[PDB]
Amino acid sequence: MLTAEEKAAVTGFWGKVKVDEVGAEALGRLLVVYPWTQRFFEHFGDLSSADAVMNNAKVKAHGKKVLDSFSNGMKHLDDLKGTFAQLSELHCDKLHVDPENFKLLGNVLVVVLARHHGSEFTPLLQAEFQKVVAGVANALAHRYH
Amino acid sequence: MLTAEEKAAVTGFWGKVKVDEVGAEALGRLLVVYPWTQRFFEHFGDLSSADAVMNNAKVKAHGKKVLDSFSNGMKHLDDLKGTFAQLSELHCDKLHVDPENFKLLGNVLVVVLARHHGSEFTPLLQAEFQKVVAGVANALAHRYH
Amino acid sequence: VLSAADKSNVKAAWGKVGGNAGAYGAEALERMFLSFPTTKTYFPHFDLSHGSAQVKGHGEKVAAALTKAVGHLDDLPGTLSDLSDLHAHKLRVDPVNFKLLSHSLLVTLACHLPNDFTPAVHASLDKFLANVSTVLTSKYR
Amino acid sequence: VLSAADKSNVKAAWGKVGGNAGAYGAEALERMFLSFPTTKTYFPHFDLSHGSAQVKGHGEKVAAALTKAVGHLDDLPGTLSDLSDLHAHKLRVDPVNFKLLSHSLLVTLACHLPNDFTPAVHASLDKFLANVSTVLTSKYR
Ligand code: HEM
Ligand code: HEM
Ligand code: HEM
Ligand code: HEM
Repeated sequence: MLTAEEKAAVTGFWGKVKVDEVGAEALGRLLVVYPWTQRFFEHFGDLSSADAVMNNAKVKAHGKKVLDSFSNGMKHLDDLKGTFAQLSELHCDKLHVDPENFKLLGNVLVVVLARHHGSEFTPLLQAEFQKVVAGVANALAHRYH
Repeated sequence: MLTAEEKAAVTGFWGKVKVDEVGAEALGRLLVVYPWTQRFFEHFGDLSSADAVMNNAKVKAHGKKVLDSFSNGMKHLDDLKGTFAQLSELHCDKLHVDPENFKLLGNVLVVVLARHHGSEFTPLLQAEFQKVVAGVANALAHRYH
Repeated sequence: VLSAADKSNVKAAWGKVGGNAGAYGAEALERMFLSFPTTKTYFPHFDLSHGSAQVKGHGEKVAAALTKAVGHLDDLPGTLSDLSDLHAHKLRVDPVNFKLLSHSLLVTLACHLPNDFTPAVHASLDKFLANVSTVLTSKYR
Repeated sequence: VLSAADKSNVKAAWGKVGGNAGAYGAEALERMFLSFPTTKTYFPHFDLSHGSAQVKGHGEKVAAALTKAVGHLDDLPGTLSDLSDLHAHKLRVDPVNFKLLSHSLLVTLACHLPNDFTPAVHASLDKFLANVSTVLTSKYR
């Protein structure tokens, strides 16, 4: 994964991340901004506007959950793959979410991280976090092969 | 990845595969069909028109060169990380090629074989190539990740 | 946006597809689903065994669909739109899939027209199908 | 095409962008070279090292076009059309990168304009760039 000096950077930084609320807004931000995504989330309720989504209570709790996986992936960078085993099965082989979309969410996450933390999330941090989401793109993708 | 019936199916086929002209046609094709691939093949000569690189000698020659290196791994479908370790390297740190183009030439090769083989190259058949081309691809992309 | 060669290529090729289209669109999909399984969730209704006249009657209006688009090459924006909205607003089809269909369609023309599938053709038709996909996404709302 | 609501939403957000167009240009520029190293290859003659003369020129020339785009949205086909000639025949940029700058911007806005960067706005800058991007890649096809 990452030069252990690099790890200490993605790590020292998650320390100050309010995973909860990033979580809500991430999934929302994705749902609003990559409409097709919705389709997999249509048991959630009404997602017909911005507000619909950003407000919807389901979106919110399903987001705390989806940063948890990260907050969690973070603990175990060195073997993302393994740590992700199950979720990787869940998405691929009975949800059937094309892996392009682990990226998209990957990225939106970044975008929400940059909003939360300003120019404090420098590009040297971000260059890091973008592997972290590239890698969490990689573990969730696996069972496609 | 590759069931007992799969791992053979392909190589009983591959056996009848004219490995040599395919690559030269495959190649000009990535090149004719997808102009932005020409940046890396600058120093190759006239490419300015399909004819050019449908008859360009280095193309012709790098076509096969690739295929061998392809068709060797066709015979190695267990360890591709391995077979393609320092091809993955040349293509990442050196040539610096965006992983998608793998998947391009990939597909493209599949079209090649499916011109050379007609009705004979069934939906069964290629469905199996799909995850070889794609197989070979994450291999070539490893020494980024 | 295209050429004149291009259009003259799409055409001839698709005239040498001709009355096959329906039987080819057919094939298109079978390869598609069979190669990239995740295209089968867009059809939970479908019988997906070889032949299923569900499949067959579909490969058609895809081919009737395209035949319409080959015809109106000089303006795909308009003639298609009706189809675009559906494939997005309704269906909500992760744009990624049209890459997987184009390719299938070709591989399908690929063994059905070798002494026809010269580079420039493969360059034109792909290129064509690019615009078709890039219409059926035009409405990314 | 872009919904009226979006159109309005850029102008605002990029209105904010203000006299800062070409700092944010150099900032998206540089977030992209690190988080996507590959993309450096296209910019060989540079001295990429932080805050480098020439990146800052690119910083601004880019962001100035974007600006000119934010001008006439109804015709992005045309007011960028010169750049589509360059970016594809002279440079030949692999499309993938276009997203990567896109993404680069999206962030950079957020780093500096949290409060304007609402979701319906983020949705918007994007639909704008995805827009932008295609224009810049018309000629591959
Ligand atoms: C890297 C990104 C993702 C991570 C880390 C992730 C992780 C998770 C987690 C922790 C759960 C809950 C486990 C459970 O309830 O069984 C879940 C469920 C789910 N995920 Fe994601 N997921 C990701 C991306 C996606 C994407 C992109 C989609 C759709 C495009 C998606 C669709 C779903 C659905 C439909 C469920 C179940 C919803 C439900 O139970 O009501 N996931 N995923
Ligand atoms: C699809 C599977 C691919 C295979 C099997 C493959 C294989 C190879 C091989 C075997 C070599 C020769 C190694 C040597 O120098 O001794 C090579 C070099 C090279 N590869 Fe590929 N490669 C693939 C994909 C690509 C793609 C997609 C591109 C760009 C679009 C690319 C660009 C190049 C270039 C520019 C060279 C150096 C040739 C020269 O000296 O001009 N490769 N590759
Ligand atoms: C080459 C581009 C495509 C064309 C020309 C096309 C054409 C059409 C047409 C005309 C219809 C409905 C009309 C009728 O039944 O009378 C339709 C329906 C549909 N298409 Fe395709 N489509 C394309 C791409 C795709 C792709 C890539 C997918 C997913 C992989 C897809 C999945 C569907 C679905 C889920 C429906 C509605 C289900 C139904 O008919 O019962 N389409 N398409
Ligand atoms: C938002 C997308 C982009 C915009 C708005 C944009 C804007 C511009 C403009 C207006 C120019 C010309 C300035 C001049 O005439 O000297 C330029 C030059 C150039 N662009 Fe882009 N660009 C974009 C994306 C990209 C990307 C992603 C790459 C590659 C990663 C790229 C590669 C280049 C190169 C190599 C030059 C030549 C500069 C030189 O060598 O002097 N462009 N860009």
